[PDB]
Amino acid sequence: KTVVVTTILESPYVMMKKNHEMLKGNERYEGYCVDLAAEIAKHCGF
Repeated sequence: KTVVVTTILESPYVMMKKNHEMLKGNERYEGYCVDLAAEIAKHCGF
């Protein structure tokens, strides 16, 4: 089950990347929580 991570658009936690229109998936977003997500997912394995 590719986990569903919900988050809110609030700088600088989760923001729309510069060229977000030319990107898709998780690459569209950037911020504190965006990085925190990858870290949590790495230690929890998912």
